[PDB]
Amino acid sequence: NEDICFIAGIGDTNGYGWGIAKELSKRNVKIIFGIWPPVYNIFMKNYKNGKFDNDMIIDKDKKMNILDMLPFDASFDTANDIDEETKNNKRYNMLQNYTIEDVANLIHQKYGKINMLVHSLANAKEVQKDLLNTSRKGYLDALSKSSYSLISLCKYFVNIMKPQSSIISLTYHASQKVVPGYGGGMSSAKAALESDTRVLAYHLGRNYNIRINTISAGPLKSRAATAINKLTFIDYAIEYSEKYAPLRQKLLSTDIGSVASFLLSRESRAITGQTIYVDNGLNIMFLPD
Amino acid sequence: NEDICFIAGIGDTNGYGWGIAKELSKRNVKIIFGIWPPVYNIFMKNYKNGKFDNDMIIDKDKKMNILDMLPFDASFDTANDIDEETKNNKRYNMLQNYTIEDVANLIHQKYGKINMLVHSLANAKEVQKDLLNTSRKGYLDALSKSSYSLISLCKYFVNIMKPQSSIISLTYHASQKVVPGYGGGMSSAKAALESDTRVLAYHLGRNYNIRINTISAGPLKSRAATAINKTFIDYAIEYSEKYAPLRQKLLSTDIGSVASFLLSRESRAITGQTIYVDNGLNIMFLPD
Amino acid sequence: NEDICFIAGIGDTNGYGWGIAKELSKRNVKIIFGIWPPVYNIFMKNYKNGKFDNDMIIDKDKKMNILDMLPFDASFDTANDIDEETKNNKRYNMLQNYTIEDVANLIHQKYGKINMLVHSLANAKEVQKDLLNTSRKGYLDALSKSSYSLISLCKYFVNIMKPQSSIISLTYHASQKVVPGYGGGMSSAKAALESDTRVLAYHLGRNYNIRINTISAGPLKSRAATAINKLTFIDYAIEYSEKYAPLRQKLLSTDIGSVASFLLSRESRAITGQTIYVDNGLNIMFLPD
Amino acid sequence: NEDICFIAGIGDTNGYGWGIAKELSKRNVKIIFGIWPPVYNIFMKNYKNGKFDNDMIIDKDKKMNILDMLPFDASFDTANDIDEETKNNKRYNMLQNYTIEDVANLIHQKYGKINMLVHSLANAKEVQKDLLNTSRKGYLDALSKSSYSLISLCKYFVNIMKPQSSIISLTYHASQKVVPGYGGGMSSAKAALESDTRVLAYHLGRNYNIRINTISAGPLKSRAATAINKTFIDYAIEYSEKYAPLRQKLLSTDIGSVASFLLSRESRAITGQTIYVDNGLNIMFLPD
Ligand SMILES: NC(=O)c1ccc[n+]([C@@H]2O[C@H](COP(=O)([O-])OP(=O)(O)OC[C@H]3O[C@@H](n4cnc5c(N)ncnc54)[C@H](O)[C@@H]3O)[C@@H](O)[C@H]2O)c1
Ligand SMILES: NC(=O)c1ccc[n+]([C@@H]2O[C@H](COP(=O)([O-])OP(=O)(O)OC[C@H]3O[C@@H](n4cnc5c(N)ncnc54)[C@H](O)[C@@H]3O)[C@@H](O)[C@H]2O)c1
Ligand SMILES: NC(=O)c1ccc[n+]([C@@H]2O[C@H](COP(=O)([O-])OP(=O)(O)OC[C@H]3O[C@@H](n4cnc5c(N)ncnc54)[C@H](O)[C@@H]3O)[C@@H](O)[C@H]2O)c1
Ligand SMILES: NC(=O)c1ccc[n+]([C@@H]2O[C@H](COP(=O)([O-])OP(=O)(O)OC[C@H]3O[C@@H](n4cnc5c(N)ncnc54)[C@H](O)[C@@H]3O)[C@@H](O)[C@H]2O)c1
Ligand SMILES: Oc1cc(CCl)ccc1Oc1ccc(Cl)cc1Cl
Ligand SMILES: Oc1cc(CCl)ccc1Oc1ccc(Cl)cc1Cl
Ligand SMILES: Oc1cc(CCl)ccc1Oc1ccc(Cl)cc1Cl
Ligand SMILES: Oc1cc(CCl)ccc1Oc1ccc(Cl)cc1Cl
Repeated sequence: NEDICFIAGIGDTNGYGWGIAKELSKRNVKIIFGIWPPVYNIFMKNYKNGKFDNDMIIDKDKKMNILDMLPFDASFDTANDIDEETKNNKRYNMLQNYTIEDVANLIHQKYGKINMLVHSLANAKEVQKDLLNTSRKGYLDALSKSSYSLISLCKYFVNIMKPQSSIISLTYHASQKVVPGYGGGMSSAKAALESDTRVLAYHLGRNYNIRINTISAGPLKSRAATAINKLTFIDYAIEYSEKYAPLRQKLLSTDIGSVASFLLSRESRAITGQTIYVDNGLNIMFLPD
Repeated sequence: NEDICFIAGIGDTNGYGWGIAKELSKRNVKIIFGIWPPVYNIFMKNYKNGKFDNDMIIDKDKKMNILDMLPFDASFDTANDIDEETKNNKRYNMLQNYTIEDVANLIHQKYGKINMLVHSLANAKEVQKDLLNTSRKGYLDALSKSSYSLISLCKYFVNIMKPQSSIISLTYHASQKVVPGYGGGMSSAKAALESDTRVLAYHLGRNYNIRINTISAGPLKSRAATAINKTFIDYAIEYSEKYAPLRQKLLSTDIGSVASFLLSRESRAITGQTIYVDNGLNIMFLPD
Repeated sequence: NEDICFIAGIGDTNGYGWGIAKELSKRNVKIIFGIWPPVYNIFMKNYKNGKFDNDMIIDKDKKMNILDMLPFDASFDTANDIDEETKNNKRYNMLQNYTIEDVANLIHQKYGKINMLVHSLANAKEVQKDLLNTSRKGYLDALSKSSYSLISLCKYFVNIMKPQSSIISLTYHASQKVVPGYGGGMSSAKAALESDTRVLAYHLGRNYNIRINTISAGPLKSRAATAINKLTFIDYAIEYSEKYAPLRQKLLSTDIGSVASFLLSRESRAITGQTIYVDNGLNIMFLPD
Repeated sequence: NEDICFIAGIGDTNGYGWGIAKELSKRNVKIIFGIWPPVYNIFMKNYKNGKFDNDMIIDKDKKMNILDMLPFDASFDTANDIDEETKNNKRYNMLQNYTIEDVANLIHQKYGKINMLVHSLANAKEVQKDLLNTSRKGYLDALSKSSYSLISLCKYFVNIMKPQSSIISLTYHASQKVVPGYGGGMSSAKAALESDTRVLAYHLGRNYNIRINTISAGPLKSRAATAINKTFIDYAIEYSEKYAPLRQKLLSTDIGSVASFLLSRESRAITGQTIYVDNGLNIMFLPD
């Protein structure tokens, strides 16, 4: 009764955020979507015109229930951080309460305390460039949006969460092993996110009795994954994974969703600070056959 | 759905095996216990006498359903492998079909194909000596009983398992970081088990679509734990409860619920992994 | 003959930069110091007034030879990055050619190509705050100065280095395991630096035949280490290390120096992308005695 | 300074043992070879006949100085441990004092205390089977000969070593990541060796101030390498030279110079570590 989850980073039904929502919905968790303002209106219109109705089907006797859909920009910690230009930008100007602190405030006012938090977002202006050719601005952009955003979400949401709550994010193995193509400091940001997950596990665990983990997911053809193409990257990764992983089956977003759902529930009470691989075991291989 | 799990390594209700059994029971999984022969009759006697009745309560509605309880010795792959001294032992002489292969055949003959396998056992005759003073015989005993036994279990059990079945074992972080009193080559055996888990994941995944993972548990005051010296387990528990990120008592069923998840279809995309279930203790460097 | 090493991050004789210089000097490597402008003048005056003469003694029949001492600020990639305020700041206004590109240009013009590069610097405005209380600005500051600086040094110095050159930086185990007190996103920056070391190893190795590694050093009572005190941290770490490390001896900066010197020489030709622990084995322990 | 190193595991000049010997020789370290008895006489014969003369050249001025060459079997801890079948073997019958303890005593009696120890040997009778089809006897053989042998070497050699001495062994990344043809429990043995290296580092560091590390080498076309199947070693080398960050031929002396550094006082603050000497291949995820 009243498991409520905020999922930060959903833009359509093709990413891991949607897979996580669907699996949580199956367990009767109420879902709140945090949607980045550049794609918020297109998301809502698609939703309203029933474009997602097929994608919301679960048991065939069961359909996803979404409690709310909120504009959310993980770039901004508080209203005071929003630069005048963004505030007046065409896509932002008609939206309110979209900073990290404001969304936490909003959620709490509307629904009270929550017990489940999902960071399912990343961004990097220079993802198309190799690390060596990444500018300082681009690298800091990657760390700001992909890594720091997790820390800030935690700082503001822990006030609206019950003890024994659970927090997950999503990472990629390029943090630990070299993946050519994963540029722009994205590798660096995932390494930071994985290390920050431990440090946060310590603070949140001791001061709040809240857990935090990260899922290192295998390749999924999401909207963001396609934007790694330069001049494709995700097709190569998928093909390589389906060919060489211990488990040669197609990796689904709901495969990640059911792990997320376990880590968010009380069943994972003794697990915290961990990077959990959900990648058909690809990470354990050294040399291909 | 008619799931069956063989749990190898139950001697009483104070260890991880029991906790795993309880949590699986919540999911209506049928449970079969593999019990080490030296403690088989005492176990059956305590069970008959009702000593375990309270430990078997799953909640208001439910009692643990235990399908069967069989003698099982991981020292022996097949009937041919038992020596005369064991053949002649008081405790073994009155039992049979307790080698790894015999138990696979016996389960398959009685109940058919299973789909869940749990390795929750270890042994090391020189556990109380430090690695440097461990003999070759002692070291190889630790590896034989604590590591090779997992390979052999897999080798014989795959024949009686369904596709998409799942397997787990238990390990300890002494494989990766030094724990002074974890002697007798137990640290070595755990290191080998964690690596074996990967290699097996490759073979079982490609050839049978079967998953295997290992749970690295924090300290639990079980029978075997009380055998280690610095008492060791009392120190480990106090340290964990003082310094772990989550300052709560680690329960066998905390491991049980993770095991149950790893053994279900929910974790279909996870294989070859060491999953830490230790209140986050493994992430700490410097005690604060 | 003409092994030349640029050591970026030396402010006095109490840190690892000095230890590395001393060990390299023992192998007749010519040393160039890159000195942060806020402490450059005080460094030079101390040096001139012979305050370091004791510290430069090697064999007792041998004294360190320093080829040059250059103002260096790893915050700035090129002259064009320097903000008007810094340029006119009291401590910067009389200094020139101190950006990463300008120092590379300068070194090359003056001495030709070099074959050894040391990143021995870190910085974080909010090191005194726990990760959870670190602001976005502070976290980005830590990543900018401690992590990105390595990438930029590489990008500009690879043009002035010979094939088969070697590059090292210094890291700390807080990247992998939680160390309370190592705040301000310093942990996050070290995690990034260690992951960037791999990615760079790949690019530099393939395109230039240049190696790069990082040394994860144990605790040393350097000037920066003392600035971690809040309201001390380094005294605790030293005491803990001397008590519980497999090797219970005092960790010296020249202990790190002799490893650095090995990794910079041709003897380590087949080692790249690695994090090498020089910490009396402390990292291998789980529970104290 | 009068340094002496025992190198256990030299059979010819094509392996890592020889490379380590050569590089140490550059530093004027006196070298003692431990040679597996089945290949001892053939080795001595090739040496006498000058087959190794060119491989022994250190440069313009220097030839490798080899202090002694002794039969050494890591299967056996003491004289008591040899079975009748080995006692009776053609190759062994004409040799003696080749158990681990006997060799420590023999070296100490002839040359005094040493300060450097190299473990450069492995064996696994079922290397050509995959882990899942490896027998208990085969698995334990791999662990006995490839892992326990390091512990035993340390146990017997510490008595004859100086304080601040240093010890190294060789491992392979198959302990950490799956390499399909690395069978017979060799992956398990390497996992145990890397963990054992840590535990030993604790014991030897606190008790004797002695260091121990392990070098994880990339592929070298040695005698033993040619025993593995997918040829395996030909594939590994081609893959490494194509995908490693450094695209250069890995030489035994590339491992040698790192070994020499780890065995010197230069690395006094390094212990219990796995050091990768593989042209950076281990850092790659996806072949590009
Ligand atoms: N797709 C893969 O193959 C893959 C593999 C490993 C990890 N991941 C991780 O999973 C997570 C989700 O990625 P995805 O693959 O589902 O792609 P996706 O496009 O479905 O998810 C990215 C979402 O984040 C949102 N977003 C971007 N910047 C934001 C900001 N500042 N504030 C709020 N929202 C913002 C975007 O609108 C987008 O909807 C990412 O962290 C990614 O690194 C993905
Ligand atoms: N207890 C802890 O603190 C702890 C921490 C980490 C990991 N573990 C692991 O969890 C597993 C379960 O142990 P536990 O802690 O529940 O103690 P336990 O005594 O409850 O379980 C060990 C069981 O293994 C059985 N066994 C021993 N030798 C056997 C053989 N040759 N064949 C068959 N069975 C044999 C014993 O009868 C015993 O019941 C072990 O593998 C242990 O390494 C335990
Ligand atoms: N001291 C330790 O215990 C310890 C342990 C592990 C790692 N390290 C690492 O070793 C490295 C050196 O630290 P240290 O301990 O020798 O302290 P230190 O003060 O001797 O070294 C830091 C130096 O970097 C310089 N610096 C700071 N910002 C700079 C910039 N933007 N451009 C150029 N130079 C700048 C400072 O002037 C200072 O001299 C750091 O990377 C640190 O993280 C230190
Ligand atoms: N060759 C490679 O590609 C490679 C890669 C990584 C690690 N390694 C490791 O390097 C080490 C050296 O092997 P190598 O590659 O030089 O091959 P090698 O054949 O040159 O060395 C192995 C030696 O071990 C000896 N040996 C075998 N059983 C023995 C016993 N019971 N007692 C004493 N000696 C015994 C053999 O006589 C042989 O000379 C091995 O431990 C191996 O695991 C090799
Ligand atoms: O992390 C990712 C890892 C993979 C490996 Cl298959 C594919 C997509 C990913 O997600 C992103 C990658 C880059 C950027 Cl800029 C944003 C995002 Cl959400
Ligand atoms: O693996 C273990 C780790 C700990 C750390 Cl708390 C405690 C108990 C353990 O289990 C055993 C330990 C030694 C032996 Cl001989 C058998 C077993 Cl079942
Ligand atoms: O990295 C470090 C690790 C330790 C652990 Cl003993 C001590 C000092 C360190 O160096 C710094 C720490 C913080 C900041 Cl702001 C700058 C620097 Cl140079
Ligand atoms: O460890 C090894 C790893 C590789 C990967 Cl290139 C090649 C050779 C190796 O050495 C052995 C391998 C198997 C056996 Cl039975 C003995 C030895 Cl000495």
